[PDB]
Amino acid sequence: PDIFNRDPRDHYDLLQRLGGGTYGEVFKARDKVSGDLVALKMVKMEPDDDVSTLQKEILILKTCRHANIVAYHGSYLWLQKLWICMEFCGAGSLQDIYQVTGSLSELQISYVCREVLQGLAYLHSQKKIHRDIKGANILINDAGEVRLADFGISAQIGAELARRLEFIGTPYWMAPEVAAVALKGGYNELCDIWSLGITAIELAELQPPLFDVHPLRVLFLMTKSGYQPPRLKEKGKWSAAFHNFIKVTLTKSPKKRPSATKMLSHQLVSQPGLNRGLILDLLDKLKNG
Ligand SMILES: Cc1c(-c2cc3cc(NC(=O)O[C@@H]4CCC[C@H]4C#N)ncc3c(N)c2F)cnc2c1NCCO2
Ligand code: NA
Repeated sequence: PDIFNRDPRDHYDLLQRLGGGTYGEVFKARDKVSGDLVALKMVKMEPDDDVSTLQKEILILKTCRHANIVAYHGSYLWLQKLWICMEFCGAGSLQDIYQVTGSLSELQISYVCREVLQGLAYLHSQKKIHRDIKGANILINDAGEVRLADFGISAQIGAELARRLEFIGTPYWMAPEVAAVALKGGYNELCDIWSLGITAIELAELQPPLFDVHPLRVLFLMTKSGYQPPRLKEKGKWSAAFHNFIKVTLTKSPKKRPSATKMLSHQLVSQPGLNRGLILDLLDKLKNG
């Protein structure tokens, strides 16, 4: 798949770090030959990370023509550092957007949900889990397209697991079911459907439920037996279809939670008037008011 064995600095000038750490090491960069902007994500590579495995995963990323996946433009591999070259989004994430525009309309939220569900459907059909659906991780490109980033690669998933090791502590005395559970980390493909439901509330209310309470307390609230799925705050403002989308996306039991494909036949994401003009409107509002 032609992973270049060259310093990406050869071809690109780094301009600005993106995300303030939440995106790891991602940069807005300018191609030197053309004038074009890109996103360069830098995944640190361990010696253990096999370069052939990588090549398998990258080819998948390269051949993707899905409309709801951030586009792959290439990748470099220089001095134990992999770089992924993607499209750059002036408008950034839906979080960057609503922090200027304010809450999205129901129709805007409905569109974002349809497009993400399409992205999720694609990921899940490749036995991939996003694991981090949220406003911050949904990019709106210059054409008003809604896209998820696909980082289904071993070295990336590897770095997340490095964090989780510091979390779960030393493993040598751990039982195999404790090791298995800790690796998985409870993440299953339907976790993305729950995360989208929270996202829709985030898009509607400018923050996820319980965001005014400390993470530690919330972790305890969440894992109480009686914990209830959150709902939208202001009843009057939203249609029954939105409330329902939320009800069904935010099902507690994963055995009873609907998949991306089933959710694409929900009232909310099937309704007329869902077009990218909704997003273009949002973009004009961001950049003007
Ligand atoms: C979303 C993400 C990205 C990621 C972020 C991107 C951001 C932008 N654009 C951007 O941030 O724009 C500024 C924000 C507003 C002002 C703008 C100025 N300068 N454009 C393209 C991006 C892109 N292709 C990506 F893959 C990289 N790694 C990640 C995650 N999620 C979590 C896991 O790791
Ligand atoms: Na673009």
